[PDB]
Amino acid sequence: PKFIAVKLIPKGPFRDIPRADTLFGAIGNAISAIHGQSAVEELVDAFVGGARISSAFPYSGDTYYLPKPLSVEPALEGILTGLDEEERYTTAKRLRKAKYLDLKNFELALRLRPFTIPEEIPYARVDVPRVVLDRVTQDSSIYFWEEIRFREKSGVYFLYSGPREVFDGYIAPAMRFLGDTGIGGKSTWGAGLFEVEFHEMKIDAPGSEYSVTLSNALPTKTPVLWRLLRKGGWSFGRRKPRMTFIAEGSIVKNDPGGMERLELGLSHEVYVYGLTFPLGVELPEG
Amino acid sequence: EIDELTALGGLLANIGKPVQRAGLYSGDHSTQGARFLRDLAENTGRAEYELLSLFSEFHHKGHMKNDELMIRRIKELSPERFGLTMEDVLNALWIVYEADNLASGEPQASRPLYSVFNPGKAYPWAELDFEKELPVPGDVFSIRSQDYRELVKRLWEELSKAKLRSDRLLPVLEKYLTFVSSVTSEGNIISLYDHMRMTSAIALAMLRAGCTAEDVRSGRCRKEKRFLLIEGDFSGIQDFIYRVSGKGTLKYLRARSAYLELIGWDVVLEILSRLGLTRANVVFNAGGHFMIIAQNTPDAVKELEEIRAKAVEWLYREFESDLYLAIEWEPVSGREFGREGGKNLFAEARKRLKHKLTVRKLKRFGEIKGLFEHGHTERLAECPVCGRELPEGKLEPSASDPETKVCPTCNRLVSLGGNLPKLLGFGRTAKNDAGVLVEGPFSGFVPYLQGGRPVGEQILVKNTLNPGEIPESAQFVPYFVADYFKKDPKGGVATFEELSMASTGTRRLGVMKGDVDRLGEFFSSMDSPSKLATASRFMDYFFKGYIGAIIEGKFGYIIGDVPSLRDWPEEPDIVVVYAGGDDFFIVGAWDQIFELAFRVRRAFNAYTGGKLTLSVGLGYFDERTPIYRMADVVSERLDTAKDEGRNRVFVVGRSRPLDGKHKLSYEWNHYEELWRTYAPRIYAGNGRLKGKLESKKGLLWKLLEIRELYVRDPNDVRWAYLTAYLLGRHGLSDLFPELVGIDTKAVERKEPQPVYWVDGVLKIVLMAVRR
Amino acid sequence: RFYGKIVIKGKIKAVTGLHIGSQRGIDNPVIKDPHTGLPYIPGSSLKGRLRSLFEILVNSRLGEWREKYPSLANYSPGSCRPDNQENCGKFFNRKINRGWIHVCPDYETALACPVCRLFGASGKESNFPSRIIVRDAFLTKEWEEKWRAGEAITEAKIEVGIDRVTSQANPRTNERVVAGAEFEFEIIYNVENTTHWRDDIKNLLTAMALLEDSYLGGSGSRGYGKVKFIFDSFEFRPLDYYRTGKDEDIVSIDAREKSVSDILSGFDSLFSEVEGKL
Amino acid sequence: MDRRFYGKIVIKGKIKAVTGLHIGSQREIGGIDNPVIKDPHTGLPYIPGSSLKGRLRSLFEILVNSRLGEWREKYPSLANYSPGSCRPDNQENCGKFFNRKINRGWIHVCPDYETALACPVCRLFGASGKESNFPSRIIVRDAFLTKEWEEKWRAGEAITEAKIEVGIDRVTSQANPRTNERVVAGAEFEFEIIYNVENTTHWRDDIKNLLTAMALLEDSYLGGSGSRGYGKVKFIFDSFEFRPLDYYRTGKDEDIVSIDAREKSVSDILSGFDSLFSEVEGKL
Amino acid sequence: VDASRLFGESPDVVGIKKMGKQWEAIQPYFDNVVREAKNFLEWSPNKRLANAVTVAAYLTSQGLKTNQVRKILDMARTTELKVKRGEGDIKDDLVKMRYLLAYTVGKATGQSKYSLDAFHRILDPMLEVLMGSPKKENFEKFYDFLQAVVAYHKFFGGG
RNA sequence: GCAAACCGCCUCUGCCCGC
RNA sequence: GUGGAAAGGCGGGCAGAGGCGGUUUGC
Ligand SMILES: Nc1ncnc2c1ncn2[C@@H]1O[C@H](COP(=O)(O)OP(=O)(O)NP(=O)(O)O)[C@@H](O)[C@H]1O
Ligand SMILES: Nc1ncnc2c1ncn2[C@@H]1O[C@H](COP(=O)(O)OP(=O)(O)NP(=O)(O)O)[C@@H](O)[C@H]1O
Ligand SMILES: [Mn+2]
Ligand SMILES: [Mn+2]
Ligand SMILES: [Mn+2]
Ligand SMILES: [Zn+2]
Ligand SMILES: [Zn+2]
Ligand SMILES: [Zn+2]
Repeated sequence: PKFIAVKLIPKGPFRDIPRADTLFGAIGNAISAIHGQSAVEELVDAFVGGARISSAFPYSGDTYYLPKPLSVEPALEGILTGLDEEERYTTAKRLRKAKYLDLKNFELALRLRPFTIPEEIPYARVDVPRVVLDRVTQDSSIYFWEEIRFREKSGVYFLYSGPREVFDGYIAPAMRFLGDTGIGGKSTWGAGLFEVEFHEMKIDAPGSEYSVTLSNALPTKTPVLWRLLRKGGWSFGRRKPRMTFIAEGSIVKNDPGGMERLELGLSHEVYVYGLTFPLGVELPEG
Repeated sequence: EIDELTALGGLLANIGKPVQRAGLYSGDHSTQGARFLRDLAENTGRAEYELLSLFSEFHHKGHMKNDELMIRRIKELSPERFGLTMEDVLNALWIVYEADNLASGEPQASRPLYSVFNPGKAYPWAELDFEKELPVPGDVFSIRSQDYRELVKRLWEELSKAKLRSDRLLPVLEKYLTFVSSVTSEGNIISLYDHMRMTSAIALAMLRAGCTAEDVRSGRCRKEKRFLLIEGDFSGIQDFIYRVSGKGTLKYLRARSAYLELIGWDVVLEILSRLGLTRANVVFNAGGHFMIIAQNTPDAVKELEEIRAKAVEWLYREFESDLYLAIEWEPVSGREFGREGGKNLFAEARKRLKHKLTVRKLKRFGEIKGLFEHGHTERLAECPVCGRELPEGKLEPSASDPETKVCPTCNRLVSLGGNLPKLLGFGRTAKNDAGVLVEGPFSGFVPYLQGGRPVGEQILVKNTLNPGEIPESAQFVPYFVADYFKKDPKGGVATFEELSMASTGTRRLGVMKGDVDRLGEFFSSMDSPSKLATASRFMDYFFKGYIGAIIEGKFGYIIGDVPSLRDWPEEPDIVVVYAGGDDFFIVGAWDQIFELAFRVRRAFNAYTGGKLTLSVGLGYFDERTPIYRMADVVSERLDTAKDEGRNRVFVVGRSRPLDGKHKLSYEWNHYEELWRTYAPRIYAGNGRLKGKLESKKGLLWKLLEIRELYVRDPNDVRWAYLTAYLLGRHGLSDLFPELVGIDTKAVERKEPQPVYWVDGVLKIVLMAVRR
Repeated sequence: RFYGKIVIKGKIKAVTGLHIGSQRGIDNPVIKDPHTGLPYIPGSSLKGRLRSLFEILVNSRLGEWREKYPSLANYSPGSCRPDNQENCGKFFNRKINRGWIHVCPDYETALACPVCRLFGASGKESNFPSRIIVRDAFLTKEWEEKWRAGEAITEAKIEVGIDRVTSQANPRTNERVVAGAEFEFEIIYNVENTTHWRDDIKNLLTAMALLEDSYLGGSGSRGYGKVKFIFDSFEFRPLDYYRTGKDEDIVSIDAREKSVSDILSGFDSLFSEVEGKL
Repeated sequence: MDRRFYGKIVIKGKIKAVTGLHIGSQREIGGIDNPVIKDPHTGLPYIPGSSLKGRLRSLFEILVNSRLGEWREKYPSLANYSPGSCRPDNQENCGKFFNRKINRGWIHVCPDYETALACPVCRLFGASGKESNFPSRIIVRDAFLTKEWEEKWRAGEAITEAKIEVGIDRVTSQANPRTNERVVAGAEFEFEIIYNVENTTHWRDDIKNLLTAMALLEDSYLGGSGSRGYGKVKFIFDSFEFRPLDYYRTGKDEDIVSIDAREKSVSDILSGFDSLFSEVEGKL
Repeated sequence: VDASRLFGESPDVVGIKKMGKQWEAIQPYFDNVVREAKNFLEWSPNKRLANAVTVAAYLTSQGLKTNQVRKILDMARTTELKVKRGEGDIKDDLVKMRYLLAYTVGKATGQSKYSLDAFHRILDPMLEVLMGSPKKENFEKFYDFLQAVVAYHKFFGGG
């Protein structure tokens, strides 16, 4: 299908690669700031009756990375039959352990074909040490803070499916506001800042009854193959309870998920983005 | 009972082999094995050794002919003195006879146990006492009859003072008959214990399955799925233990590994004491991964699904989707254990079962039914140590600082962390008893201290095979664990801030993590359950038992000389967080972690016969970095030295050019050759440099800046003449002579310069002088 | 509520050498880009040095700003280190691990304080965010092209320690940036209230005036500071800009102006269009 | 406890090397042995802040060491010090005046905040310490060449030279030559010392104690082998200025300026100190 | 044995350090082959380091006092300071470099004639190429060669 | 009639202290 | 309606001590 790849060209270090629940929390804070309360409810009603966003994924110089589907670990004997047993063991061990794939290798992994891993991940989790100084006696107090430091041409992006007037009215004004404020982390240290470019991605996904999620989904029925992701963030100082997401790459079957509202004692109601970004996939016998 | 007499039948039937190698009677050891048990029943014994001499006399098919020579001896030897029947005692001999062939699938010499890693190298006979003796597979020597005469003498002493019971005779046979070969042939690598531990496993699982003497005589028990291979693995161990914040300085984090192993034994012993099995049915239990041969009855399949249900639903309540236990089973038959034709059938049934462990870890908590359903729960907070979401009101003040509100399952581990010196194991009893610190999925564990009487129906004792002060109606489960730790001037475990203040040089923490490589391919060469049980204890005993005997400073000629900064002390400040399975995780002072990485791996090169290797990751950190970050880096650095030529040990965080030619991990034989040349010219011993180089470190510190011009681009040759000038005016033309000129052959071989591989010999010696 | 984002751009000129350590062949390294090895000035090291200089400025004028700013009546000049309790009557009320730092504990008190309104507070059931965003100042492209051309950007300076009696020398090495290196800084003020935004710019430009006569990072008292701000352009980025993307923001022009020419010598003369749109 | 701010007394002027200057570094392939330090950007020598702030501290610690019965009635925490060093007994803190082992040397640095608040040395140059750490009040910046010695460098004049010295063996009358680069005599640098006014009670003394160490520096040497000719520094002051607290808030030139552009460093500590700093006392 | 120990790029850097009439012609014909390399901008590769090992080995057997070469070594130093955004024309100073180079051989009298003979023989055909030349290029290859002569001068025992 | 023999570095130090 | 809000890798430290561009006789 034809999507809209919203590239994020970083102006500093991130705190984590963003996810779909903390992009919709960031977009909803943007629309509540530049439009108001009456447009956030129109925004939540647009993801229910229409299409949705995916998680954020890295890239490196027009090489768009996408997560490895979980459809290939039971297949992994049949994927690599044409390789000799002196290296077929360790080929499948680095292939089961992998996290991202290229845009060509993702389209091969959807069809259960032999594919390869990338050699260079576009970022690093570095530990920059900070300090806390007394204002009178200059007394140090070291603590450790971790960042995501990208490379020269690299960054992060997410995908969008849906109608265009929802994008051009809500998501496209939100990403220009969210480029000058941050996406998570210590944004007062200039962390979560970026520039934005809107492009066109086309993915060859086969047609089947199964599909893979490219976002955190919060499923309603039980999915087929999944990978649990137990998180829950913060909301205007109030804490969200931890919730059982599934990570991107998990396999669902005719499952749309659902955005769950929360109370938290605020004036408004807080929605947690529980929608899925489906692309078709081929499975083995279970 | 026929149940306790079948398990003690196959376990005590191949005894009589070590008295044949010693020569106490006329041969054909089925004859001598009868006259060894029957001799034991006379002097200080009961009349059940009189009947257990039937199992050691009617196998190898040399007496069971015409179905009437068995009756004439079992008629006068009366089973009526115990409760057995003429039909029943004759039924159990056919079960032990068939189980002898299902564990082997196959003379008159005296030939040692050959090594399971090299069949051309053999073990000398030793004791399994984990002191002073690393059995290195050396040259094949025929073991003398004077050594088997002393084997039987120590065994005769121990069988008399031990209760005739399956949990008491298994640690007796594991001490003495570990390094004795089962069948004396050329290149036989099956131990005698592991052939008796796995004959009594198959024999009891045939009795529980319901097959009788005509199901053995007609071959009905083979080619029919009457067996069942249980296999279970914990998933999430790296996220379970090390993912804790900057609290619990190495007493808590060492008690996380001891409490996870208690969860492992609380599921394994729950299967055995509920399907009717013994501990011989455990094929192995090594590193959160176990394997049990059981029976294929619908009463057992119905009960394993209830053990799997209660264990998973316990784990989700306690550990909020941080740790999962996938348990699977695959029905196999009698022909499935042995190699048929040329196609291995036991490795095929192990790959059918390993595929069911893979597809179940991708469905991580499916048997919960409240997993993906939300629920409004109010007023929750997190533990400051491990970060688990608990409803507050269940939080409570700790014992370190009463302001920190920690969860109750981490005040039980700080207390348990303080008792690890004063602990000889655990006692496994019911949940609602007194004295229970920690609770498993099925049973609560009490601390069995140094002095006192234990409580519990099953008493786990650590690092010994001797039931010292255990009651005679309790079950003895011996388990091994690498328990070396540095102590403070008090009795407890040392600290991250106390280990790193005795390092000869700058202050860093030394964290190593390493595992055996391509080991699952080695376990596919096993084609019988006894050969799997032999290969999976010897690799397990290296990390359980033969890693404390390295840090104690033994193995002098076998290890030899290693890259050492200071000489190896009597008290190394080294803490073994975990060792077991195939991996270890060891923290300590960074100047003795570095030596021990080349001292463990040299000892692993001689433990196996050179055919298996290690691969070690290494990092050097700050004390105040939390251990969830000092584990995620070294695990990345362990994998960095593993997606390469695989024999490689990472040493230090090194910068390298972005061309793809350069690799971050030294190979083991490469770096050890680079120590024999480069160290006796710039280093003398115990933290000090050589002569004519004292207080001349401005050479060596700026020498790395010469190497950093090579890291930016190897296309420049500017490092070649800058090396020759800085060595020139100091008069050091002899020191480092192959660093001034480029290597013409190396570019033809497409390999890096010798200025690239000189960083990790300089940078270790630089920071191990005061820095 | 949101009105716009005043964007401050320019250059950082290291007139003397610059040390911001990391503690990881020089015995004291400076921080570096993990991929290229270029040094940079952080945002934490530049925000916390603007806040430290401005908290001492407010500490000396607690009794003199009592009527422009409320919630300075709750504080006394000095620290809470002798009387070892947090949020006491003195001014440096919050202890983090060993040092005492002025952080207001409430939303309605940090909204009246001049420090915590701009630099942000933490609170208990308050959590007042900050309004400025301080980006990491990387090297300009004039100085990366000098880096690609084989020049050095960080030197190695060897100080010493000398006995007053026997004159025994004890040297160490300190890596610091070559004096002259241009950077590119960036500060984004967030206009939440349209009444007190002149005060938050005149306080932010005050802490830059203090920082030009103070030092940034490193030894400093031995001459490892001497920062100098060279502004390039100001922006306003109004609420109409973010809705539709049409580029009609208010651009104030200071191509080569100081931090003293911008604070009163131009503050009405440059922000007159900014004040007209409120 | 109670760190405040009133202004920053900025002392400017020009370092005048009357004899040849030498501040060395460690080792370029061809060049003079024992090189003078150089700016890596412009390729010119300079004077560090460390070689000037520590040298002013070293001349002033010895002058306080020689008077521990005249400053102590005016300065507390000098009853804790008896003149001498801790070189015999290898403890950090005892009754001797030089109470820190830096790595092998003994330098008077006070161990606590409130002890260093009353020391005449450590209130000005600052201190370190466990659990309490008094920072400095003067900052000394690196002194580069003036504007009229960039032009002489561009014209082609030698900013340095190469004096060759010989260590003569006494008995055999044997030579042993070596070279020493030195900045040529008459070359002129530009110093920068900024006293940070934190208390208005005691700044009269801290300006006089700073000018005391400067007057000892025009009588002593600065860097290199100054007992063999390589010192003889001379201060030429340009502008004593005050920079009050209202300067950094407004931005107009509200700074009090004392003008002594052609005076001597001993002619500022001379009686007339309270006349040149009369308008500064009217602002506190 | 002398020409066999002097291979293409780098036969032995420490082998020639332990080693009169052997390389009296083998190095000098290679110094004449270095004199045959008139184009200084002809070998970006290892050949500059390959020549300068053989260049500085023929001169370390003779005297070649570095303190007399420092008048030229500081002449290449102060003009490299003019490379770093100072000037664009070293044409008025390479002639001054060649003026002092005639003053270099014109002052050293005694046993330092054959040392200063090859020091006059190698640099000056490359400097004539440097007469009507750019200075950002064809001089960087000269000055990296000029650094490599003095760098192996100390390594083989000079000073 | 005027210069050449030798001498071009020697020996001390090299990160402490605090979170 | 953002795993968020707040947090300077910092305080103190002279590249310094010692040293005549010199003597020996002729080729
Ligand atoms: N108590 C323990 N403490 C520390 N490490 C342990 C302990 N028990 C087992 N281990 C080791 O921890 C390793 C990591 O296990 P695990 O988290 O399952 O990784 P993994 O098996 O490769 N991932 P998965 O394929 O999902 O099971 C195991 O291979 C064991 O060797
Ligand atoms: N002593 C042991 N006996 C039996 N099985 C074991 C033992 N130790 C580890 N295992 C299991 O064997 C497998 C080894 O997995 P792993 O640690 O990934 O090594 P590997 O498969 O050989 N690949 P590598 O990373 O190169 O070691 C895991 O399933 C372990 O649980
Ligand atoms: Mn596992
Ligand atoms: Mn392994
Ligand atoms: Mn492993
Ligand atoms: Zn906890
Ligand atoms: Zn405040
Ligand atoms: Zn003092």
